[PDB]
Parts: sequence; C-alpha cells; structure tokens
Amino acid sequence: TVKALTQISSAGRNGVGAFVLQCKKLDIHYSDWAGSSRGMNGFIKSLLPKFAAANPQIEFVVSPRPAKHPILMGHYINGRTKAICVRNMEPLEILKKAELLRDASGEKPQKFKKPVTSTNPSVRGVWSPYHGQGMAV
Amino acid sequence: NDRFPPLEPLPPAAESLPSPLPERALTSAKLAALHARLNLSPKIPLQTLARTLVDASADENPQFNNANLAFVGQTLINYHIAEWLLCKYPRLPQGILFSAMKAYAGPKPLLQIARSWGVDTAAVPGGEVDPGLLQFDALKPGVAITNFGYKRTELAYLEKFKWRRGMASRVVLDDDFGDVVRSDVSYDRYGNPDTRAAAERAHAYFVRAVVGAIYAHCGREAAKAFVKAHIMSRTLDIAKLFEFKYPTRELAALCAREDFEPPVARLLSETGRQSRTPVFVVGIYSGSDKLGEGAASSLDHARFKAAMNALKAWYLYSPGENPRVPSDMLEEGAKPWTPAYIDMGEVISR
Amino acid sequence: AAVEARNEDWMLGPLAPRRELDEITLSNGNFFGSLSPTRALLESEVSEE
Amino acid sequence: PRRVTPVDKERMVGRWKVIQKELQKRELPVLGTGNHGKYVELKWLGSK
Amino acid sequence: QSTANRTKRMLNIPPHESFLNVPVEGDRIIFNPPSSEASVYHTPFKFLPRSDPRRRANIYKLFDLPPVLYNPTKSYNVTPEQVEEIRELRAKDPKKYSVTYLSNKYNCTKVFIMMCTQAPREHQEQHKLARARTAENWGPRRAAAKLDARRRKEMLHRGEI
Amino acid sequence: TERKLVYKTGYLPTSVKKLVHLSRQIRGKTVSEALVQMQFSKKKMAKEVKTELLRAEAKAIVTRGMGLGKAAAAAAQKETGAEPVKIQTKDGKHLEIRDPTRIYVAETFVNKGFTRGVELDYRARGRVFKMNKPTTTMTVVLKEEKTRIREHQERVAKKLRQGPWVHLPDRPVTSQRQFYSW
Amino acid sequence: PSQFEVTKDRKAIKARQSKFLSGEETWAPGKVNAFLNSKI
Amino acid sequence: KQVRRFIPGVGVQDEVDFSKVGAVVRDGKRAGDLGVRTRSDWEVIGKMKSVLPKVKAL
Amino acid sequence: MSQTVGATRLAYSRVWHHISAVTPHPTLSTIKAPSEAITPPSLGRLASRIATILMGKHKPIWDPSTDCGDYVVVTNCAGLYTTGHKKWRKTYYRHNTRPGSLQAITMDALMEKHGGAEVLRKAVSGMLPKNRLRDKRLARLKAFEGDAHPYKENLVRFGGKVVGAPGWEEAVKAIREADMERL
Amino acid sequence: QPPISQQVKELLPVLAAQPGHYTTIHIHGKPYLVTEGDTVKLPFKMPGVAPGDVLRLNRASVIGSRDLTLQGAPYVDERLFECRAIVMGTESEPMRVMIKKKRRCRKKKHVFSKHKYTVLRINQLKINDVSSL
RNA sequence: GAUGGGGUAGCAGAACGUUGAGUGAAUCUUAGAUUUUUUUUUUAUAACUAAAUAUAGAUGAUAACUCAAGUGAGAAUGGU
Ligand SMILES: [Mg+2]
Ligand SMILES: [Mg+2]
Ligand SMILES: [Mg+2]
Ligand SMILES: [Mg+2]
Ligand SMILES: [Mg+2]
Repeated sequence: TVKALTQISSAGRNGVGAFVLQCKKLDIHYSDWAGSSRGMNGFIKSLLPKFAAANPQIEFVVSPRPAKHPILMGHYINGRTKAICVRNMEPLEILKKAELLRDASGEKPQKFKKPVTSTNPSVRGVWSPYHGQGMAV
Repeated sequence: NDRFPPLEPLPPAAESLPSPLPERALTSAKLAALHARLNLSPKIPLQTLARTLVDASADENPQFNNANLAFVGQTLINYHIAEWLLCKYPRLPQGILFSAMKAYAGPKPLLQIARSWGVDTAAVPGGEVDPGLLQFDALKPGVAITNFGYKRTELAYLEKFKWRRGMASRVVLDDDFGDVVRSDVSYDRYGNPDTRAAAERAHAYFVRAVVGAIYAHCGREAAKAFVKAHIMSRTLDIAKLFEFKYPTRELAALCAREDFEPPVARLLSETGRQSRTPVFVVGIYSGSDKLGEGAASSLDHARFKAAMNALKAWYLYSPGENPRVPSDMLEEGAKPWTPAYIDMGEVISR
Repeated sequence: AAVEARNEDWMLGPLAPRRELDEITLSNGNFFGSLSPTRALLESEVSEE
Repeated sequence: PRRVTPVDKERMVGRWKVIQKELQKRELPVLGTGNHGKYVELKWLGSK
Repeated sequence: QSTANRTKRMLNIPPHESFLNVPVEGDRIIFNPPSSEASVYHTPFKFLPRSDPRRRANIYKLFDLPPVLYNPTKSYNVTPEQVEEIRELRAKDPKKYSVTYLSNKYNCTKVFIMMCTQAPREHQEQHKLARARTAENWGPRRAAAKLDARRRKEMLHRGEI
Repeated sequence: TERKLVYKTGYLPTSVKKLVHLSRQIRGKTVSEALVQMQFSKKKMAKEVKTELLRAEAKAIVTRGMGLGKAAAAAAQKETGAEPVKIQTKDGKHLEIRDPTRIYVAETFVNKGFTRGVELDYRARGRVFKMNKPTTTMTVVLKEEKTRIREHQERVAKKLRQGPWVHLPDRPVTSQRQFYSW
Repeated sequence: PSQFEVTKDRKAIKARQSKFLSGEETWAPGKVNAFLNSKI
Repeated sequence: KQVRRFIPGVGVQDEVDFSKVGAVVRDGKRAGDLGVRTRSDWEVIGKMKSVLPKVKAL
Repeated sequence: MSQTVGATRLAYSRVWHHISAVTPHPTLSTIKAPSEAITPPSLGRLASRIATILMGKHKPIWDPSTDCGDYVVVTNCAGLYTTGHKKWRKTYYRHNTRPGSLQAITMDALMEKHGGAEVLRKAVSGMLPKNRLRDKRLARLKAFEGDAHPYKENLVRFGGKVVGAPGWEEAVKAIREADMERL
Repeated sequence: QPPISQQVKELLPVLAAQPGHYTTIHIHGKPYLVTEGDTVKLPFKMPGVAPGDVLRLNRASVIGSRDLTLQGAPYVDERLFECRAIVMGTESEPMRVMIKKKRRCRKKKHVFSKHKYTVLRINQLKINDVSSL
C-alpha cells in the first residue's frame, strides 16, 4: 500500500527553461533645488532615456524629492529594495550605479564561500564504508 | 487639494467601477514591464494581459475578468503535465500521480510562479488601481471555477461519518487533483485561513490565464512552450511523495504477480551490533538478483527500508529523462510515433 | 500620562484598567483626571511682559 | 511632476478609498489635523 | 588558521585515485564504480520491461549468496470448517479463547485468527484501557522515549529514516 | 487576553545588594506564598516588602480585575469533578493550578533611587571619607496563572516539534571541492 | 512605606477590594482612561 | 547570445545571437530610432482586433 | 555542491575495526623478505595507524572539528611487538606537582599491572590532537590482552565474514558483482 | 578533425544512458564541478556580460556518470558534449575592513574591499550521439 | 592588453568631519520638517533606505559653493 504525501511542492530554478530579470522596478528621485542632484538631472535627460529603452522589463518611475539627496531605489522580485545615494555623482557615474541594481538581485550581500550551489543529489552517491572493497586495519 | 494635483488623470466615476477600464492598461508601466519580463509575443496586447489580473472576485462580469481565460489555461497545463509524467514515469501509482500533478500545476506552485514574475497584489479592487496589479477580494470565496469533476452523492456523509472514498473513482468524479468538488465592509480585522487560500487561488488563476491568453493569441505550440519553460522546468523529487504501509507485503505481492522468485532478505553488511547506533545493510534478493537495498539501525527497519527502495525502483522506472509525448505528433511532419510502455497497475496488498 | 493611557486602551481592549479607582500620583498628589488648585485657578504669578 | 506621498501610494494600491470611509465614520480627520487647537495648558500658565 | 585560504589547504582531501590517472594520447572512458549507495533510479534489470532496449550485460563485462535474514514460510493448516469454530469460540468466551489460545490449538499465525474473527466490542474496549492504564505509569522520561519510537517508525515509512 | 500589573514600590532605606536577595525569593511565587515568607523573614526590609506587596495586589484587583474568579473556578473543580491543570515552570517546578486567576509574581527586579544622606567617616591621619546612605525601589510584575499555563504549553510544543532522536543522522559535509573524493 | 499614614485614596481602594472579592460588584473595564474616537 | 544593451557611447545594441552567424547599434533622438517598442506601437497592436491565429495552429 | 547532497548517514556511522597485535603485517612491518620474517606492527607503528582511524582521517569526508572517527578493537596486546630492549629499558614518568613525587615505571612493569593495553593507549594518546576530542577518540580504542572481547558481534562484516577473516575478501567481491545488474 | 577513439565511440552511449551526469567545467583554467541546474558563483566579475546572456562552455576536464568517467588528456573533445550557462547577474560581498598595524605605532591603515561576483546557471548539460562521427 | 603598491624619524599632496557666517526676505515640512535608536544599501573616517516612538509651521531643518576657526583625544602618576 502506497499513500501519497500532500505537503511537497516543486521548486523553481530561475534560468533553466526561462529567465526572469530580478529587478522589477527602479525608482529615480531628483531635486530641482539640491546642488548634489546636478548629475542626476543630467542622467535623467541623456542616459536614462536610452537605458530605460534597453531594459523593457524594468518599471521606471521618475519623481521629484526636494530637500533630499538623489537616490536610486530598485525593487526586486524577492520583495527587498536597494537604495543608492548618488549625491555629487556625474551622469556617467549614475549609469554605472543603475546597472549595478539591474545586474543585482534582492539577496543580501554574503561573503564568498563556495562557487557551486546545487540542490540535486550527487551523481556518485555519498561515500559509505559498507559499499566498497572494505578496509583492513 | 490644489497643491497636490492627481498624479494620474481619471474621471470622477472611476473608483465606482469593479476594475480599471481597458484603455487604462495602455498608460501603465507595470504591464509593459510584465509583458517584457515574460518575453510574451507582441501578438498579445496590453488589454489582454490586463484582463488576466482581474479575478472574478473583483469583477463579476463574465468579461473583464479571469474566469474563462484561466479555464482554458488549466486544461492545457493539466494535460501537458499529465502526458509528460506518464511517459516519464509510466508506473507511478495513481495516488502519487495526483500529488505530482498538484505539485506542478497546483495552487501552491502556481503561487510561487506568480511571485517569481514580480506580480504585486492590490489591497482592494477598484477602478483606480494600477492595471498591472493582481486584483481580487479574499473576503468573498463564493466564486468557484467550473471543473469537469462531479459532486458526490455521499459527500455529506463522507466528511462527517468518514465514509470510504476509492482512488479509481477520483478520475471521474473528483477534480483533476483528486480532491472532492464543493468540499458596508469592515477591513478592521486580521488574516484568516480562508483569505490565505482565497489569495493563493487568485494567483493560480492568473498564471493559468496567461497560458489561455497565449493560446488564443499565439496558438497551441506557443502555449506548450510556455508551460514547458516555467512549470515543467521546476524540480520535484517524486521519490519523496511515497508513504508505504507494510512494504514487505507489497513487495511479496509484486514478485508473486511478476512470477519473480519470492523475495528473501539477506544481511549484506553489519557493524556495531549491540551498541547505541548499529548499522545493518539488508538486501532483498529474488533468487540471485538484488531488487533493493536498505541500511538502517534496526534489523527490522533495515528490512522494511530495503523493501521500499525495491518498490520505488519499480514505480520510478523511467524510459528516459526527456521522452517524447503524444502531443508532439500533432504539431506537424513529426517522426513516426512509437508505442509507449503502459503498466498494468499498482500492486494491491493485504 | 495621556500618551500611555491612549495606547493601553487601544491594546488591552476589554481589559482596560479602571484608572479612576487607583491611588494618587505622589509625583503631584493629585487623583485621576483632577487638576491642582494652582493649575485650576491660574494663581501662577506671571512676568510683566 | 510632484513628490509621491504615502497617500498617492495607497491610491494606487486602492486602499485609500477604504481609509476615507473608516476615518470618516470614526470622525477622525482625513488629510489634516482637524478643527482642534494647539496645546494650551503650558501656554495658559505663562510658558515662554 | 589565520586566513580562509590556509584553512582550506589544511582541510584538504585528495581526489579518488581513479581520477588521478589522467589519460594521455587522447580521451578515454574508465570504469569507476563508486563505494556508495545507489539511488532508486538505477532500476535493476529485473524490473525493466521486456521492451526496454537499455537492458544489457553489466558494464563491467563491456570492458554463494550472503546469509539469510528473513525467509518466511506460508502454511495453511485451518480448513474452511475450522474457521467456523474459531468464530464460535471467540464469541462464546473471548477471555478463555484468546487469539494465542486459538493460534496454538489450530497451528496458525496469531494475525490469521484476528482476520477470521474479532472479539466483541466491549472486550476490545477492555484491551485498549489496559494499555491506557499502563501508559499512565510512565514518567516524563519514559513516555517521551516511547513517543520517539512511534515517530521514528512513521518517519521510516515517509522516506525520512 | 492576559492581565498584568507593573507596580513600583516606594523608596526603601536599603541597598541593591541587600534587597536583591529579597526580590529573588518572591520571584515566581504566589502573592500568598510571598507574603508568608515576608512575615517570617529576619530581614528588616521584609516588613516593607509585605506592605508594598499588599498594595500591589489591591491595585491588581481593583484596577486590573485580577483574582476575581475563585468562587466560579472552585465550582468547576469539586461540583463537576474536574481535575486541575498540571504545569511545570521554566525552572522545572511542578504545580497544580486549581484557580487560573490566582495572582503570582511573574517578574521582579530592584532599582536604586536617590541618596538618603551622607555621613562622614573620620579616619586616622586627618582623613575623611563620605558614606552614601542608599535608597532603592522594587518593581513586581503581577500576573495570573493563565500566563504560566500558556507559557508551559508553548515549551512542550516546542520540544515535540524538534523531531525525535535518530540513530544515524544526516550530518552535512561543510567543504566544497571541484572533484570527487570517492 | 509601612509607616506612611494611609490617605483617603488608599482607604477607598481597600473598600473596593473587599467588594470585588465579595461578589457584590462585578469588575468592568475602564471607560474614562482616554477619550478616543474609535471607542473600541 | 547577447541580450539588448545600451552602449553609453554608441547607442542601443539590439539582441544578437551568434549561434546563427549582426550586432546592430541604433542611435537617435527619438524612441522610434532606437528600435524599441514605443507607446504608439502598443496602441496599434491593441487596435488590431481582427488578427486571429490560424485554426490549424490553434 | 552536488557531491555532498545525499544520505550522509553511513559516512558518519561508527565502524568497529579489529586488528591483532600478533598477526604479521606486510605493510606495517620493517621486514619484507623473507615472508617468514614479516613481523607484526610495532607498538608505535600500530598506534600511528590506530590514531588515524580514531580521527576518521581515512574517510573522504574527514573534518577535524567533527568527530567522524571509528572504533578499533585490538587483541593480543600481551604479545605486543617491540624492538631492541624497549620492554625493559624504556621508562614512563608521572608527577602530581608535588616536589619529590616523581613516579617512574618501565614497560615490563607497566605491562604487569595494567597489561599491554595501557602501553598501547599511551602511545595512541600522544598521537592524537591535544584538544577536547582526545578523550572521546581514545575511549573508542578497545585493547584486550588475549583473543576474547565483548565485541565479537560488533566487528564489521561483509556477507557474514568478519573483515580479516579467511574468506572476507571473496565475500565482498561477490556482493559487488550483483550491484552491476542495474542502470 | 581528429577522429574520436573507437573505445570512446562504443562506451559513450552507455555513459549518456545512465540517469545522472556531471561535468568539471574550466573557466579561465579553474575547475568547477557542476550539474544541470546548479548555480555557479564565479570569484570575479566577468567583463562584457549582462543578465540573460547565454554562454557555451567548451573546456570540460571530466564528464562522467555514476560508474563511467570520460577523461580527456588536456580536455575532452567539444563534439562529445554540449554545456551551456546563462548569466544571472552580479553579486557583491559585505565590506571587509583590514587594519594594518604594528606594535607601538598609533597609525592604523585601513583597507576597504568589496568585490563583485558573476553568477551563472547551468541550464544544459547533455552528451551528444557520436554514432555518425 | 601602460607602469607602479611594507615602513619609523621625517617631507609632500588630496580630502572628510565639527562650530559659526555668506548666498538666505532662499528651499522644504500634519500628504510628517525634526526625532542621540534600530535597520537597509552604496568602495563608505560618510551618507542613504525603511521601521518604531513623539509631534513642530518657526527662536525648525537643509543641499550646493564659498568664508573664518575656542575645529577632530585610549594615553601628560592630566583636570572636573
Ligand atoms: Mg584629627
Ligand atoms: Mg610590496
Ligand atoms: Mg606606502
Ligand atoms: Mg527616528
Ligand atoms: Mg586622561
């Protein structure tokens, strides 16, 4: 008699079969008054129009935010957000920061420990002392 | 206020509508991003993708909602996942075949697929919300999608008096996943197990609708590719869905049915007997062939665990990792079809 | 005190305490919801300006 | 064109229209501080 | 150690000797049977359909049995008429004609006696209480070890143990 | 759902190192148990802790409405023959709660207050040192037995959720190498 | 604290304590702790 | 295979797949010149309410 | 990471090994010819092989922090092999911090009070890492003077034949020939 | 091109017929033992790649199954297998501060390091049929 | 497919921060300015995101650039 368990679901592997860009939305906030927003205003007029055209899968919302530094807040599919203050950064420095949010994921920063990350079992099962030629002390 | 003009121009009689108008979808940056995030074909306009986000809980109209789009899509997902599992694991018991279906095209996985697409829900449905938001009402579970399953005459006595329900009857009466059929407003409250299920159901109908939309617009082949890329691309260990009762009897009944020699448990290896954590490697042999192997701490458990592994190997037999499905023939000019292995059925034991 | 009493009624609900039946606040010597003769009669000598 | 406030976000999500009815029923002020005066206890005592 | 790089060199384990014999003059395929437990997906040839062409001699060929643990025997010593006697005695006095008494007299397994007949309800409830009165004499340390034994068995059949 | 009273005593003429031992004695006990230990204590401050603990209980009953179900609770024990609840505190003491409304000392700590006075200690060689006369306060958090029953049910549930002990555990290998060692 | 003369406020809380414990009056939540508009 | 990119100095490079080999870089002052789908394109796509997939393919 | 995904139960299980201090060891002996001169493993050379098992350093999943060691049942410790005059000229020392309380004893005198099992424990003990796992690993060394011990049923087996028995090898190769009859 | 060995032409069908397969790809010489579906996190920012780019890995040191193992002398022939990855994005670590200091010297020089890492996803690992070759 | 990379005494260059002032009769703030905290992100002696608590319309705060210093403390048996 075999009884089915009803508490196990399938897991998704982004990239296998279909790929989905993690950055769902990017929020650009500028000040018409703050001096630190001089470079942001230049990025919204020259580099954002073409950058937003190359990433049709990202939602861009350009809204002002006076009395505040300029920030680039990116919302990701995992629910988290990453805000980068770009005060006193030239336009080309904003584009390098905006591409950082695009290529990035919501995951929190972690130290490099292991290159490979796998969820499938070993092709050659884990070692066992009872499945070999035996060891004689 | 004059100091805070409205960000989005909308008529005065907007919030009174169940959902935003169709033309509203043509000025929303969330849909344009959602359309490009899934690489949908340009044949699917934004007015159609906006209709896949309006659940029947928000718009009772047969149109403007997700009722019909999700119905056509559910049949495509359920069909492609069914044929693919019978061709890959043609010996799976019926019980495990229902859980595997519910593990791929069920409300739980589809909910994760909807959240993998960056689809954020709306608090309360209305004509003012962004068309790119999933609209539904978790407080009204009245709406129920139409399914091919029929209601059982003894359903009342089934839930109350614990009457027996067989597996062979679920393929006709029960739904596609083996479950039975038919099993002003104050928002000052908290979440409920009813809303959690109503919200999870709303996400599943959206994913299914996207397949129905791709079908009506792009065609059958495009819909199959979308299902094969987002749903079938997921990982599931079907070996973990097995729960055995008296596996030693089921194995004896299997060898008896297949004429194999009666199974005999032999002790391949052992160590630490008369200790706190011994190890007994018991292998069940049918004559001189090794059917299965199990290593446990108790002599009895090692024999039971070996019988399960011998039974899983029988049911989990796979002709190939990527076998051909019967739907591949109807595409066009395909290679001649080769008959697929059809098992007789799972073993019924004492 | 009113900032903390408004938070308990919002939280405790049916267990809101009967503050009117409590002891006085020795920090002032006043009862619940009662002013002081100096603060109720405004007998405080104010500057000329 | 203007700064997005917490009110605008609720309007997009649809929850604003539900906040107006509740606050109105309870008589609390919808957008504003209502017709309530400022703290005067210290002022009446000659507070600088 | 001081850095992670040094810690990695001290905790190193070399690869299996089969991989160390890297080939020369070209590519080759070597037979490398690992010393591990095979998965339930390596279906034995005995469980492969007669149509499956993948059936083939051992890949090793392309380049007494162990001790018995459980070999039961089935016996049928009860006739169709004796089954009627088992149902009469069990209902006449379920205390004297217990399953162990009938199992001995009729030379059958104790389970088989239970299959033909069951004791009257009030007698079954008496059995469940006897085991319930002994479960209350268990302290917090024994009653917890018994619940684990009942959960490890459930976990074993769920593929967890 | 659970009543609670945070009562801060008055300024007692004692130190923290002296009164702390009196607060750790009544910790976890019932108001009645604590009062009996203060009546028969040899410490001078036990007389002030007994008066301050009777005031706290008066406030817990009038303002918070605690310990006002003894008559009703007693009816369910004997009249209906209901067996009381058996729990075990975090420290491990087993209790039999016949009245879920009984008040007890959930938490208790001591805080130091202002300085009573200053006495000069005149030593030899014409040296003088100041001696600070301390004053301390005590804070007791009175709760009902409904809290100890709930907290107990959470611990036993947390223990049954950690799974049983398995003989051969699947311990992980915490090191990745780009090759097979077996 | 044991030598402080009991004031009129402490002589009233002792009379209520004997009334709630006796069963004459039934305890009820406070209604004048704060004048909120929600009234919940 | 390279997804669409924006070269800060040249312009928007359309998607190119070297498996079938075309890196075309379009630069301009209007959304149409860039070679992407504009709001106007989405409006004409939504007005073609008559196009329908072939029944044989459906 | 896939290499470590699976059932690590049997990799961490304790295996009960066995070795006799009198059986010649062609590997752990300094004499290799003639075969009739092959001696057993000397005291220190046997202790170096045992310390490797107690640490689990013979396993491909070894980790110094994890106690992945095994048991080693040593028999015939009375005929423990030693070279030269170690048996009568080697000395073991002891001091309890009290000046004048220096305790000395030779190997032959220590083998009379606590048998050869204590001489093998001090050797293995000094070859183990000086940490908090030294007492657990050493406790898994079962040393006995003769052929009898309470672990004759714990010794690892392969088809009923204890490792080191006459026909244990052919019993292992016979079980692996059947494991190849599968995909 | 150099013809494949006759011994590899007869056992490769048996290698691809088994359930699972693994490979040891070599990116810039460094090996990575991966399986179809794994996620490789390279310790460097691959220049000139955006999330969604598909890469074809052509340097494999070992491509083996449970029992069989294919080994090339420098590497395996590309015509035997086909491995592809997809660029998933770039990740960064937390800032680490290193304090370079000497005894009896107040100056503490700080070194701030925050590296980026390219993340891949092995979406294809299949062995080809070389019956014709 | 540029070259270079430890450092005391010591020399040199480039910056941040603190306090006050100018632009400033400027800019922003119950659609939450400010909140000694917590949290998030960014090559970061710094700012930023968000949360929690309290409630200000200026004797409030403030970008940018510049000006002037009672301008940066684990070390003086230092002082309070
Ligand atoms: Mg004097
Ligand atoms: Mg150097
Ligand atoms: Mg230098
Ligand atoms: Mg704050
Ligand atoms: Mg100092």
